[PDB]
Amino acid sequence: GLAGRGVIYIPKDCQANRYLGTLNIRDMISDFKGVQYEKWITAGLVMPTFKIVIRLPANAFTGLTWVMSFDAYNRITSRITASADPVYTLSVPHWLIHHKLGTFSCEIDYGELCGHAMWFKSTTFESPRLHFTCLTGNNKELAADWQAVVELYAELEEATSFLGKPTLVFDPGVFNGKFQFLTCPPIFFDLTAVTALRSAGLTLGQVPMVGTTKVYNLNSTLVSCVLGMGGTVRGRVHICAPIFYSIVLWVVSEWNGTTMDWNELFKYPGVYVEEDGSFEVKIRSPYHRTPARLLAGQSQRDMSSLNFYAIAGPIAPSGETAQLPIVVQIDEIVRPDLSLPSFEDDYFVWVDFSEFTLDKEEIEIGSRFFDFTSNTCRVSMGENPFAAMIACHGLHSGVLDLKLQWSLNTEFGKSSGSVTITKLVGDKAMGLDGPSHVFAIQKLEGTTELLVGNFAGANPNTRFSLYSRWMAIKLDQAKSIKVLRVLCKPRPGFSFYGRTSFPV
Amino acid sequence: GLAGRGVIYIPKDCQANRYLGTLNIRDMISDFKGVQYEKWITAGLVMPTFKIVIRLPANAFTGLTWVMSFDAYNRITSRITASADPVYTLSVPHWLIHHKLGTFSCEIDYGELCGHAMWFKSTTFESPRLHFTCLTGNNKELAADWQAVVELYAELEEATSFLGKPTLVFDPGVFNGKFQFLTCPPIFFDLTAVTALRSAGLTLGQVPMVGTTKVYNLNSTLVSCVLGMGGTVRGRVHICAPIFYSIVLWVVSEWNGTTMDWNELFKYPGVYVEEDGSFEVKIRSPYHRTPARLLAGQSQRDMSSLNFYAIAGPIAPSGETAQLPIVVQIDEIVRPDLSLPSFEDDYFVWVDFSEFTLDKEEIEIGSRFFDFTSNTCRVSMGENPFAAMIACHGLHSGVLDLKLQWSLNTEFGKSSGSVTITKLVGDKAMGLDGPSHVFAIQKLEGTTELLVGNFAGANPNTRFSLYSRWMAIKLDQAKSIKVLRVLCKPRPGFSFYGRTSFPV
Amino acid sequence: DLSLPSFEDDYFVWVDFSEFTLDKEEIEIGSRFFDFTSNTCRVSMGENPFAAMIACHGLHSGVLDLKLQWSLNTEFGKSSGSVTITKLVGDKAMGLDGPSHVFAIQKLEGTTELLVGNFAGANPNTRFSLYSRWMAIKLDQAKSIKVLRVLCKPRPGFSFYGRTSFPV
Repeated sequence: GLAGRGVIYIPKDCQANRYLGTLNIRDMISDFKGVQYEKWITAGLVMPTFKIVIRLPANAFTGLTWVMSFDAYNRITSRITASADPVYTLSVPHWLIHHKLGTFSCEIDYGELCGHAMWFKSTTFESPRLHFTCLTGNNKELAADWQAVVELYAELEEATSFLGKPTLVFDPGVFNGKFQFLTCPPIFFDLTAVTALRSAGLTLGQVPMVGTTKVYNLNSTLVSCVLGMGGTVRGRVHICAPIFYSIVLWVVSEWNGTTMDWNELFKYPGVYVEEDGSFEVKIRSPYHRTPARLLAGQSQRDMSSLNFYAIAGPIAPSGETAQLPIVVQIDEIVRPDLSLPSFEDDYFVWVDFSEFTLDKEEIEIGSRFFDFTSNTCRVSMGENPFAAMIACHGLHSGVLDLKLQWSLNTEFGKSSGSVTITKLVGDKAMGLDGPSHVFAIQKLEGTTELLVGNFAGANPNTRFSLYSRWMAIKLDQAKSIKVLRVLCKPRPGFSFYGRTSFPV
Repeated sequence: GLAGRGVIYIPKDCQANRYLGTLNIRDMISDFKGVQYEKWITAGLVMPTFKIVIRLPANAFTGLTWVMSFDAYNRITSRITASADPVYTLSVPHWLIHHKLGTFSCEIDYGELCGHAMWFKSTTFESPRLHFTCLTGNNKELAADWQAVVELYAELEEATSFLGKPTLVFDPGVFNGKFQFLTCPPIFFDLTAVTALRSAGLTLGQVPMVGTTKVYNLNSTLVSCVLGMGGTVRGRVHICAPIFYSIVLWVVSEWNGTTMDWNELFKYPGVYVEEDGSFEVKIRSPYHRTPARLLAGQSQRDMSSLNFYAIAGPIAPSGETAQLPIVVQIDEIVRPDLSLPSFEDDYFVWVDFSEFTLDKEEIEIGSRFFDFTSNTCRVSMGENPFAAMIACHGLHSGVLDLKLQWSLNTEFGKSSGSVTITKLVGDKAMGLDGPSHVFAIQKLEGTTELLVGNFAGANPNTRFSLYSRWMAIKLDQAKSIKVLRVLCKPRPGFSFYGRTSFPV
Repeated sequence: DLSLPSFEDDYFVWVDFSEFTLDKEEIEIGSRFFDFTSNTCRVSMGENPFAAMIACHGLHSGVLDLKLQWSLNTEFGKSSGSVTITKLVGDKAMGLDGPSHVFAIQKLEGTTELLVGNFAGANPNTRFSLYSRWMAIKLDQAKSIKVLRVLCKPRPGFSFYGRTSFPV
């Protein structure tokens, strides 16, 4: 039944990118309080399937399109409260809300989209939010300020387990070609132009940016798992303007620039788009595939692109001035021609330690896979899809096999000491002794396993304190080491929960 | 499920007649608030079946017995908060709570015991209460103050109708001989006495008193519907003392005094009582029946009584000092020898008006059957079982046939004017005109019907304002009237809801 | 979930006449159910659903049973005269004589039927002139009456035609 509610205020002038507000999902249920809220207190833990309903007067004369963004791990909130770049709002699970369609509804399986069960008395990891932003603005301001109502419907029952089912399990050789929640920021057409071109890059492994901020997300991370891709792009086009705006588009794929000859343009295999609908366009390339990521100094336009040509319009009655926005969603690469996977089932670099200033150095790892920092030596972190996947999920869990390699800074004959791997259960202070391991420095390499997890079952992508196994690397002659490299190779079944994003 | 809760506080010295507290049933549910409370808000109206549970550490060493009294219409609250005489606490539906039995439970069909459905937002008539009082005290104080927990369990669902099913329907010729909630105040035996007698009167139509206060109740009212009764009294006896107290009773019926000869006493048909249990004793009388009520200067002992003779004990270890209490419950008269009904299916006196001081007099009746007052004339109200039944229920509804009779104060030849019966729907100010009726004073009598009820379906036994038909008697030559008598005769199906009591 | 009906199948108040200024008073009813006016006495009209229904339809037709009740203004022993119910077919001038009826004032009550209708079949809610039965109440000692009350009870099948409204 109705479990919780909230209100979004809409400014009489709702421009593209306006932050409209954030609702806190747990507060919606607890402020309402709530037949469902009271069932929750008894259950303790709930893994709801929500129906979210946004009540909203339908109107075809505004052109307004909003985005509801499900931010279960509070990753974009900080960055959108002034203004919400679409790159942020579309980097987490989200839904387009078209004003022409009025009242909106969708399902959120909290087991999938989030991954951990909700505790009645307090937030466990971070507090789950719904963000409401404006993707395409109104063509002219409306008569007055107004509001929309957000409602949560659910039948809460006691959760049997803490963890959901994993959204993703790590596998280098597996990127199907199907996507979810891959929405391109809006493309705009001026009505003061008789024709026009808008390119969308198809180099989908590229990490999106907002100014100097990189926004890592699961989709670009997935694509990066492959060297390149060919095939047909299946997607949907939304025309986000008032009924009295209209346009006709020729949508086609081109390689390295665009032709300047209108007649050549129409000898290509494209499709016409007059209205909201799906489309399929073949990725066009001399190699039949476009590369997954760019090299130094190449552009996305240098490769295969999805080109939107306005061949008639846009038109509108006078005196409208608003641009006509097109929102593109990419659903999958059908009939895919994939390259080799970019990585094999092999080790990859986690971290290099170098330039040691003290002979005694102790690197605490504990039960986490994360970015190191040191005041006493130089840390160089690895960048690879696995690390990105860690960053683009709320929770993860698994086992990493480690290979340690090191070279000497001093003469081999003078060398002494060891790379020691301390393995405990608990912490340095009260822990139990596991398979700790002393590698004489002359071995020049060593191996160990690392449990990434804890008694609860999964790690957040932050610092946390939960009883688990505990690991540390101890150097006693660190100045004799030119470099200590740590490689890892996830054991099968390394699991990720709740897709999200990670701005840096 | 658990719907509401509350706490009663017990003093280390809990003496007979201590008032322990009152819980407000609706507050218990709303303060808890409550999966059931929230279901209630949606239903609007509920007609619950409650399971009441009193949690209570069982103990055989105290002698403590409490009474929970269900006072849905707030009739005894005022009178028990200083001291709670058992006459008040047992005059409404109630339950004995024996300390030796520990945790206590019972069902309350709110449809029967109360009669009207509960409105989520506010009290409709009066606010339903549970009173907790001590019936028999502890033999010696306990070690410390303590508490008991009261719990309401219910599965609230929306009520289809406002009114329950009627507890009682008026019928002069119908008193079965079965009782509910007929509990006699505790009888006490001193342990400083080798034998003893305690009489319980069997003149059950007599109205119980607390000081100068009459406590009208349904049971005595029922018995008054008959001229007398013979047969066998079936009941239960509770011995309300610690396991280390014990007694043996000879229980027998006697007429007009008691025999002084122990040998004669045991030639009577009595029963022995050694412990908690049921009993059957024949009502002994020269006429085989004892009268339902007393005449002037008669005494309850002059008739048939139920006598409790302590023939062995009570005994207790030294140095106990408490008396041993016996609580008697009367369940029915089995194999009943009833007298004629005291009333036939006929009219009875509602009210006499006399001694008018003004020629213009207007008596407003409206839609109620109630006690009149006047500053301008003498009101003499009738006392009969019907009036008592009105007083001993929370709600009632039905139709009364009225006969009006009057005699002249002036000479007949000089007489003028009328007894006018105004009949409206609504009120004097905005009402519609019904079967109003002008009786020329010389008619000397007249008849009319009166609806006792309203749009909601029933009347409380208080002043209330609910749209209904409206009646008034209008005199224009009142000084010419020596007496205006109004008789009434309830039409079949006159209904009463929720048995209760009425102290005056 | 309905309440009781507000009215039962019973009489209700049509009109009270009171405060008579002349001993000779004659109230013409004819064949209509309507609001009375008098220059010589006080008219108090009843308000009930039946009267509203009469007002909220274009035409109506039926039969009303009447109960007349009255109380005296003078001393009973001095009373004389009558409440007379004149019943004609036609009009006062050329009519035929029906069940006219003389109630000695001392009876203090009387009954009669009234046809609400006419040869055409129904009455408008206005004044009209259509041949029908004709009724009048005749007082000869009206100053001796404190109040004359007229109750009516429609016989089954009292009919209304054409729903409408009535602003006042």
